[PDB]
Amino acid sequence: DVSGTVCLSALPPEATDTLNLIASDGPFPYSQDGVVFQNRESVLPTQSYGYYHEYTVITPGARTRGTRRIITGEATQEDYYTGDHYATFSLIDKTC
Repeated sequence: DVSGTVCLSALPPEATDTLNLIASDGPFPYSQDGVVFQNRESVLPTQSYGYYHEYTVITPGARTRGTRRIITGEATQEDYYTGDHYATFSLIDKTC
């Protein structure tokens, strides 16, 4: 399931950074940025492998990549945020 919608302004500022980098094809901070998201628990709508790509949203103070990600879908109209490494997602509204 997708847990409603979230304004980009309501996300950490690092989420804006991630979206800017997604649009410019990098530079990405982590080697895994851009990898296909498998959606292996079917939390997001079912799509063929390659539909979804994942990108780290840097967590300040973290040692690892932390649990924040943006998952992109079709074109630039279907970006999801997860704060909990894929347990839940919300559709991002980049206009607010």
